[PDB]
Amino acid sequence: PTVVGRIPVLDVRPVVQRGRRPAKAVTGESFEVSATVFREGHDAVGANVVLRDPRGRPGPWTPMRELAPGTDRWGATVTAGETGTWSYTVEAWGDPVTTWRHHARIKIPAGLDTDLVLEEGARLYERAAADVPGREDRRELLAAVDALRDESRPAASRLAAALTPQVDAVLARHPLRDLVTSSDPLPLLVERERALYGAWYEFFPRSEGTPHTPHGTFRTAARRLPAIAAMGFDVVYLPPIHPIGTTHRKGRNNTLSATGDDVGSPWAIGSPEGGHDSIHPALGTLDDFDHFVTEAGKLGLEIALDFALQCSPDHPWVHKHPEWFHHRPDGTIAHAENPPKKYQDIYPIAFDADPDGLATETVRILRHWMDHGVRIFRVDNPHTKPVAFWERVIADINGTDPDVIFLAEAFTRPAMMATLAQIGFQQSYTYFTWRNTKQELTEYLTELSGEAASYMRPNFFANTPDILHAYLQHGGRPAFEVRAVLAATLSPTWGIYSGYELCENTPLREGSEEYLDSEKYQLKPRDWTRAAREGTTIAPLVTRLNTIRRENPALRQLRDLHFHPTDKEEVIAYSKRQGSNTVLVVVNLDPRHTQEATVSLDMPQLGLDWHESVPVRDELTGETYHWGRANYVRLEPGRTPAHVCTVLR
Amino acid sequence: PTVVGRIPVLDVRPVVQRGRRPAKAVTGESFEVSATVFREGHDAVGANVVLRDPRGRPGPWTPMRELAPGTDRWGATVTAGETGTWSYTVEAWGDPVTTWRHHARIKIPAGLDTDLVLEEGARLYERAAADVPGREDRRELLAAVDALRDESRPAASRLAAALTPQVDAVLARHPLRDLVTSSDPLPLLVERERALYGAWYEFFPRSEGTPHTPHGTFRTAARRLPAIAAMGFDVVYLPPIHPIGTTHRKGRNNTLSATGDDVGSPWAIGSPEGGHDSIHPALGTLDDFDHFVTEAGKLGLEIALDFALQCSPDHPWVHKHPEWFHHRPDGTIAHAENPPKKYQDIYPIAFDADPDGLATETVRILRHWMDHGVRIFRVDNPHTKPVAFWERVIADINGTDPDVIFLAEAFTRPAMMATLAQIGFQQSYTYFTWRNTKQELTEYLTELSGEAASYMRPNFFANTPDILHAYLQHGGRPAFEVRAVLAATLSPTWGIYSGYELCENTPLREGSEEYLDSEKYQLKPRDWTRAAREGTTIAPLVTRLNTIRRENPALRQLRDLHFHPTDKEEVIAYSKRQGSNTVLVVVNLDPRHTQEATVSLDMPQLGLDWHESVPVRDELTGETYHWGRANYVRLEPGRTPAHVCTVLR
Ligand SMILES: OCC1=C[C@H](NC2CCCCC2)[C@H](O)[C@@H](O)[C@@H]1O[C@H]1O[C@H](CO)[C@@H](O)[C@H](O)[C@H]1O
Ligand SMILES: OCC1=C[C@H](NC2CCCCC2)[C@H](O)[C@@H](O)[C@@H]1O[C@H]1O[C@H](CO)[C@@H](O)[C@H](O)[C@H]1O
Repeated sequence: PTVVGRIPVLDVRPVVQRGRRPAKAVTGESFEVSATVFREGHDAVGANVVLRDPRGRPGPWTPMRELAPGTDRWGATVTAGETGTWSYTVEAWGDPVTTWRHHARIKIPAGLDTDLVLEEGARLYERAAADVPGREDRRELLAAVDALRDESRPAASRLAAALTPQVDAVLARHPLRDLVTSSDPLPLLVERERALYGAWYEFFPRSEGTPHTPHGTFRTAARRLPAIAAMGFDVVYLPPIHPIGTTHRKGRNNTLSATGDDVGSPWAIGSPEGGHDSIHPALGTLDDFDHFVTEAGKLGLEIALDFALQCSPDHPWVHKHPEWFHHRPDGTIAHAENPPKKYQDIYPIAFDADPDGLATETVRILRHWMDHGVRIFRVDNPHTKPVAFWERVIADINGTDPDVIFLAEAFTRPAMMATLAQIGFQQSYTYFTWRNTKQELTEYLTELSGEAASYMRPNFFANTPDILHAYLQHGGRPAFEVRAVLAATLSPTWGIYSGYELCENTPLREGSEEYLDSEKYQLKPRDWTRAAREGTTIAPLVTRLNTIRRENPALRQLRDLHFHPTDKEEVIAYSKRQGSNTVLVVVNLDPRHTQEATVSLDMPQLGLDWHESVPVRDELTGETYHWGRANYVRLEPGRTPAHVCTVLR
Repeated sequence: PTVVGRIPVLDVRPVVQRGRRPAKAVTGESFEVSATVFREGHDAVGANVVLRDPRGRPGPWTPMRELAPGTDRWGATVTAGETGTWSYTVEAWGDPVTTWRHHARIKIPAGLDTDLVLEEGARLYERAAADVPGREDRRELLAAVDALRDESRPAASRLAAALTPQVDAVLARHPLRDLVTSSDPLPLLVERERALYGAWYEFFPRSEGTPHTPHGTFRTAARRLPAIAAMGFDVVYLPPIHPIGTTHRKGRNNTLSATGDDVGSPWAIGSPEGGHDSIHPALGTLDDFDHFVTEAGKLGLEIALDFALQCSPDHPWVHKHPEWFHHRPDGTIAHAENPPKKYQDIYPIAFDADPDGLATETVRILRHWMDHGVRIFRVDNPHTKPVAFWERVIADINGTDPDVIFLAEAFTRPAMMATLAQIGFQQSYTYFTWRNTKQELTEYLTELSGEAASYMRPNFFANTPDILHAYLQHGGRPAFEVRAVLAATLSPTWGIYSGYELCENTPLREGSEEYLDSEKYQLKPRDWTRAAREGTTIAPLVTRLNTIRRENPALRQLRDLHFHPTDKEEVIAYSKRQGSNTVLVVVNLDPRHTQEATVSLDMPQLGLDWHESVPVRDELTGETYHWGRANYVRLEPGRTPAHVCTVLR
């Protein structure tokens, strides 16, 4: 009972944890299944991929190719349909027609065994014909058999008849496969399209108030949705919406002690008004939330709620479930840290005393918001909770509600970010904000779209309430334009935190990535109407970007991405492809200086011969350009951060 | 039911084919088990490796360490004992005592929480004490517990009582390990030391004959073993010893037609005189072979036989089992090709008609030679036979006879060479002869001793009857010296084909790696006594080298090897280590010109601080040197090919 089969087929990829977790995909996504495939001896091998939908039904005949000469690594692109748990195997086989055609091309002109090789071809094409099921397809192959056997023509002319394209036609359709060896099935989990594709917008409802009631409510915040929908966003992510604690409530600018009307951080969940299942009374009631969810739905927006498995000291849990916390010998509970950060206003959950209780409550809490229309959750700081916990929770929820998307806010070491993705988290935050040079971007994106894409889906938020990167601080408005072009086109999921559009870039101090007067500790009213009137918002750019994404399926996927070399360190270029769609992007990473460069396009990667012209259209400007293997660009920051181009038919 | 445990343990290496084949080791070999290990939060993890012998008995406590900061990858070295099938797991755990000690060294001198931090520690040393089952070991920790709680003692003095190395002992002896998580078991296959370590010598018995009987016999050939054993070799590899066919026998110098007395290629196995189970009658009988095998053993030599699963057209199988061959439509059998080489004198075995019959006969044949003292098989050209065939045959033979070593002569693409190693082959031939620059050699060895060492064991033959590399052709005798030093110290198994020591370097043509007047097609008599008197043999160095290998256990293992930088491209340097033994080698790869260089030793890789003296002894010359972080060397070809140095304490 051997491990290797008749024709070796080994290390079928994508693979997640040696096959005990599923590789990931979404409806309509293309990705490449691969395998090492070879045989003993010198004869030709073939391989093909077999996708099985959740019912056992196999997909189209999908043959593979050697991906680089002499490597014995084979690949083919396959595509997922209906959501569910799929499986895939690679089949390898002896390819006798390629083997024979290769030998007949040398032996027949050399006059070697011409009578034997031609009868070899007759007998074999007859065998190829026994499985071809069309009357015409059969009779075509069987005529070549007779032409191979016709002794009254020269051998060179008898062989020629087995290589006409009409024979390759019937043979590409129904190949003759010897010694068919299968790999063991590997699991694939296909999820709804939002799991991979979508633009996210984060805002605080409480900041969208009125002059006479400055603390916003769901009813006042619902009026902010049309602006957000108009920018072309699909998901609206809310910070925690529940009662905020008062004990150790932080004041403005992350000061330890609040004052009389300081609002405190929404992540300080819990007070005697309720916990994670309740609405913060200054926002309104549970019906105000439904109104919000409904108004959001009407505009085409999906609500994502923040799940922060933590408490403020006034959460009812603190006394209702003391065992969900770790108490020091004097009974105090150390405030949470994500060092060097200090979170004095909140308690971390301890998990080893009553793990069943936390699991049951977490899914109850989540099923509560699920009942009110929340189908997406931004999971706050998951890496400070056990990995097997999220694995169990995501399984429970998805077993009944497979459409529920979880997003992991895990800024941490590479191991944990990877593991959290592989145990269930549909999407992941990334290092995107700390990748700002051409080389950082190229490296990270080469990895995220490389092997990582079989378990991670990246969500490129260009800012968060916790991350005002120095690139944006020092670059001003042209910085905000470049990072949006970058995020919206390098990832099929990107996002911004409200105020990005207004280029809010004042840090708490220098060397800090915190916002001065951070929205986390204060209402942050914003004059959206003034900013729009005065053109001091890049909301026009954000909108056209999400428009380009919605008209171009190359931008709705992640794995098909290639960087093109340019002769300036500040100018990056790359293209993505989906079928006939080819988007091509050139960004100037200099926020401060005009750059000109030669972008030397890797023409075959766009599907073109080395010398062809390319009709492209700069979808930001609408202008059309004719490009070739080398193209002169000039990008003036402020005027034009980048060309975002589709190729034209 | 989750995939990930409480404290994650992930991607445990070494692994072969996702765990479906065993990792390899030999009795007494050391190698590193590694794992990705981490936890949620900021407290410390510990991990240890649990190796199990074939009765299940667990090995010593083997704790692991993070291999680089922030990588969450941990490792520990394990050592194999008795032959058999072992297994190994990694356990990870919360390390609460390490976390507390960290907090206690910071908080206690600052005077922060001293009474709480000291009580946290007492309660926890109390917990380590519930697991120590000895009244004294308990009271040891409990005295630290009582001193940690002694409020009549200075805080710095209570803390000291929990950090005495007298307490560090009883804790490294009985660690407090929380939430212990295990990986699933991985299999380890431990083989006798000769599978990894040993020197091979290949020669043709028929070449060692009398002037009246030029075709040698086992009885005359047995007389050549004293020279071989005295040269320090362990294994004697004989080409096929069976009847040679006459149909299409090749003549001298690989000519297609023989003459009246041309001896033919020994690989043309088979005639009505017998096949693979019979002895070529010009060699003597099966009793002469017994005499030869017995006489070889008395000298400390093991016999390795060539197994070539193929036939001359006169083999009895050609008519007894036509189904073991591939027939053209007229019933003839195409002669074997390994293009562009043509082997007109032999037919390849075909495997798809009677695979059980071929298997049964193959293990029948091998058990015959096993019965006559042959416990090693050099499998000729295995990559022209199905991979699963070798898997099932090697499993079968080793199932009854686990000591039988198979060596695979597969010069081919890396996929096949890897798989044959992973399916059973104890040793592999390598690319060694085609790696002659400093960069080629370093790249190859970094690969062979890196991850490849978990499944392949290299046999560094510096020449074969089929490979006289141009390096040896053009370099002459100093080239032959360099490659022997290189082979004998880079791999724990190396070998030479007889005539190497006489520096036979005359090729078939320019551009060939074939031997002129190949022993494969003609008796090749050699005046061994004359060559030694005339000093035209490098047998002294071969003998010196094999002695150095036998006194220096660093040269009897593969995985611990480190390259040291030198400022001349032609001078390579490296060291290997096994326990206290450190061998350090500096070779001049220039065969024609004296090279001088500064060898800049990577002192930590030798186990020294950058300022230490290193007393070495050049095992080739007996000279003694005092070396340091940087060393000037001068190597003259002919006089000194290399320093091979042992360190002195
Ligand atoms: O939930 C805790 C936390 C961390 C998350 N992720 C960070 C961590 C590391 C890298 C940057 C992102 C969340 O997104 C972030 O909103 C949150 O912090 C905010 O809420 C806390 C509770 O009231 C305050 O104590 C704190 O001062 C304030 O900043
Ligand atoms: O057995 C097959 C073969 C090849 C092996 N592998 C080579 C391949 C090329 C690269 C270097 C190694 C082995 O060395 C070698 O035992 C063998 O050759 C010999 O066997 C044939 C049968 O009699 C003769 O026709 C031929 O003339 C003679 O030379």
